Amino acid sequence: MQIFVKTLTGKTITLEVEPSDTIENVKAKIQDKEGIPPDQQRLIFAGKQLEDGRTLSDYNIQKESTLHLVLR
Amino acid sequence: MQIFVKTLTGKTITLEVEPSDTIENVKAKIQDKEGIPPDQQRLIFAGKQLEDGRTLSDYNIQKESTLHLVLR
Amino acid sequence: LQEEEELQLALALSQSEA
Repeated sequence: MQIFVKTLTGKTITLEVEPSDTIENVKAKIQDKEGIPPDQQRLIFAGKQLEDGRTLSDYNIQKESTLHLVLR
Repeated sequence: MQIFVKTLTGKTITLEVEPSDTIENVKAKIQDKEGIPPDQQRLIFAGKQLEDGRTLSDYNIQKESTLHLVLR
Repeated sequence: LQEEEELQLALALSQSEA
């Protein structure tokens, strides 16, 4: 399924993911497109920072959900 | 019309605004009520940072809409 | 710091959406 990741610079990234993918899996997919290391990425959804070890499903992230990305 | 402006600290203030008010006008009303100068305010609605030069109606901000305020 | 401000901006954007 597709989700969106929006930056404060105005970019909208798309990722193909599964509900069981982990946050680090997501950050690696961002790295693959943007070159930003996962440890420089803060992902936000529903007013919460997303944590390593958890899945998208843990946060109720569903099809065409939008995450926000800020860089360290 | 009344709108609400909330911060991440949980405070919610009420403002009287018009559909044709510009974002900079709304920031001037926040300054009038809370004393926060406009260059310290970032206003957010429906996943966008509101841009000066546009009106509330341009963003489909309606009666009793809630905007988020982040202070810089 | 800019980082803290950006985190707050992202939290608010995210909240305002969903």
